[PDB]
Amino acid sequence: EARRTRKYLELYIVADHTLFLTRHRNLQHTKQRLLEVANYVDQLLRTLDIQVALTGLEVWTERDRSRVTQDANATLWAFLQWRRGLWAQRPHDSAQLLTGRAFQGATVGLAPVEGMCRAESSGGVSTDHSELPIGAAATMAHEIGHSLGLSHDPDGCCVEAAAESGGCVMAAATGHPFPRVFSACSRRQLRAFFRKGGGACLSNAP
Ligand SMILES: *[C@@H]1O[C@H](CO)[C@@H](O[C@@H]2O[C@H](CO)[C@@H](O)[C@H](O)[C@H]2NC(C)=O)[C@H](O)[C@H]1NC(C)=O
Ligand SMILES: [Ca+2]
Ligand SMILES: [Cl-]
Ligand SMILES: [Cl-]
Ligand SMILES: [Zn+2]
Repeated sequence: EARRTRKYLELYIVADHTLFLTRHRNLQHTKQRLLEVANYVDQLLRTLDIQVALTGLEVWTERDRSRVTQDANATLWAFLQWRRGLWAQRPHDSAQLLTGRAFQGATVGLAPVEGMCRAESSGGVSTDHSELPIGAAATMAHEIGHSLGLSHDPDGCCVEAAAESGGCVMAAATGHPFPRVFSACSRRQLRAFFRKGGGACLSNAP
């Protein structure tokens, strides 16, 4: 056999003010939640041969630094414009906002398609919708997938996980049991993405 070259996603994760309020204004426990969610994101992405490197953690304890509203899309781009300033001081590949608020329209997470590594769109927003950390992580990993140009899984894609096991990450539907692996279809799409020049910033080992 042969060894595949690993990829690394330098991740910066942010907890908005509402999530902080939800965690009873406990800074330590809010940070712990972000770390646990990142941990599950790492587990999921590893099935794509991508390892997570947590660049930074940030909790908006007194005020949101970017406007977070019921509008997932508005919230996303407001966060992405804020991410630019942050990137200059603390470089990272992708910034992810975890919010305690719910979005209008049944939306649970959102990110720009194929924006991985781009200064203007390499990030995403996810709601911490489940008591379980893996819930938000699955949502965040799904959006990172979209960021990497991955589409939702077609008809018979995802054989490496059944219903009770949570299925695959790029499934069109979300809910418990949550997914822990990306389908083979997703893995092929990712290798094509890299080969074609996408996600150039995931090459350096932190
Ligand atoms: C999500 O929100 C952004 C920002 O409001 C939308 O982007 C704007 O799109 C319009 C029309 O395409 C342009 O005139 C603006 O210049 C864009 N603003 C930018 C680039 O920041 C985007 O279309 C929205 N996505 C939706 C609702 O699907
Ligand atoms: Ca990098
Ligand atoms: Cl290839
Ligand atoms: Cl080629
Ligand atoms: Zn999707």
